[PDB]
Amino acid sequence: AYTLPQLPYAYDALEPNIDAQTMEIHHTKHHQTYINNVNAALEGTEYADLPIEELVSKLKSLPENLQGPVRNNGGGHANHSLFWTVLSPNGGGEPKGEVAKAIDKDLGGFEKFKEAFTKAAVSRFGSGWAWLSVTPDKKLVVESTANQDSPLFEGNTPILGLDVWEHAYYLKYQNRRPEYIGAFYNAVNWEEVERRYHAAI
Amino acid sequence: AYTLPQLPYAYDALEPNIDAQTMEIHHTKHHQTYINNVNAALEGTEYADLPIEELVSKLKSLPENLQGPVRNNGGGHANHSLFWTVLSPNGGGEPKGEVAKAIDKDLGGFEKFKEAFTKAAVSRFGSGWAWLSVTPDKKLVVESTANQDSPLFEGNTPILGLDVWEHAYYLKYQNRRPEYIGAFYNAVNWEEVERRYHAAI
Ligand SMILES: [Mn+2]
Ligand SMILES: [Mn+2]
Repeated sequence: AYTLPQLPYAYDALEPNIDAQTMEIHHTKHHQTYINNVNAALEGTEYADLPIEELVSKLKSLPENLQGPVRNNGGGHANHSLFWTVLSPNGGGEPKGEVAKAIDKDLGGFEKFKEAFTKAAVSRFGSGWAWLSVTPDKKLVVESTANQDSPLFEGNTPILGLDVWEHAYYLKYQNRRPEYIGAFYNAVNWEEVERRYHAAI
Repeated sequence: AYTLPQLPYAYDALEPNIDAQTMEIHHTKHHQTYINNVNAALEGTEYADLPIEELVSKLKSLPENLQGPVRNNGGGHANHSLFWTVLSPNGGGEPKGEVAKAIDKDLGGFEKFKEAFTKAAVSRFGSGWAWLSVTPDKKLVVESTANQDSPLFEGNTPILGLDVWEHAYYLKYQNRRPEYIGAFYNAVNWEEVERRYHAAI
């Protein structure tokens, strides 16, 4: 019974970092499709009324005939829902508050985090995501996942994510993913990232 | 070392099925990069003077440090080299010769083959390829692979392939991968596919 969340901003609010056409297609076409696909698979089951984050966390405990649809399409839903919120037309800059202090203590500083985040995003071959996550031991880790796999079913709570599927950047950047990653930094909503960190802890 | 093969046709020869801009970017940027990367990984090794298909076939026997680069970038080189040859500005229609008879005997007919090929191409979640391949027992199979994985290192010989990485279709088709798959049928060079079948025997 999931529905498409409204973006916190207009489709063209992230220019010149992300083009308006991509934001609209990514939202109304790609994200909608994940939501429709997981809704059809969950219909008539006892798992149809769970929050998306809880469902994806319990992936391995689901029946065999549901794991495929939930991993890919439920994964797509949770990941893109998070993605839209950690971007902002007034984003960029450096983190502050406790996420800054956690980045300093856990990852060795903002400059080291970006080095690791960029490497993870560049090194993901094929479709996937780069993540900053909170572990069960309440520490930050940088990681990447394939396709729509989410750190949620690995026990981690992602607080920042970058979509590196080619549909997220090909219209404006074509093959130049490093350039796209550089633009992502200019749009990161660190106030939202701080919010998610407080909740994960 | 490997070098970028010239296309058998102009960059706009496949219109209206594949756009000229994509053909140029796909060839001169994406394929070139695979070639550059696998050449760098092979430099100074005992594998630097092998045909790419032989190299990719022997993937599982390569040293650990070479398996990643050859799988992804050598796979990328082999897959795209095949791809360019099985497209044609005068393609489409139905297969003929020995591959046609094999499609009837092994796959149940051209209509059944397209049904299976389309399903494999549509259902490949993330980046990948849809394939018509010849098995070690010399029969036809429809299959799909992830990223640049090639049926070659699983013992199969691909004779026809469709790239369903989003970079292969997003500029013209955006999210409409089914539309792209339908157009691909119009551009297939079945004369080349027959040659590849005969060579696989
Ligand atoms: Mn996406
Ligand atoms: Mn390609």
